[PDB]
Amino acid sequence: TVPVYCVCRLPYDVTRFMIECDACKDWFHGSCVGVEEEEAPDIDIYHCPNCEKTHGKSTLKKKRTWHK
Amino acid sequence: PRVKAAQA
Ligand SMILES: [Zn+2]
Ligand SMILES: [Zn+2]
Repeated sequence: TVPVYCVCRLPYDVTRFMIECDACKDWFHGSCVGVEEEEAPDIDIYHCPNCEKTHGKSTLKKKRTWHK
Repeated sequence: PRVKAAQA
């Protein structure tokens, strides 16, 4: 056996974006849990779908300008 | 969060 990850329990494939849940510290493919790689810089706290129930929804944090 | 970027 080898290290496996995510809800799909697969070995690490370097061609796939992955994100680590801040609550359980496990790794998930963005495509398996609905997170796109381009969205990750805006995530302040990521909770996977399981951990959302015990720890609450993920939090986004980003900068914004409004007048222009 | 920690991430692993998609590679080629
Ligand atoms: Zn997966
Ligand atoms: Zn989790």
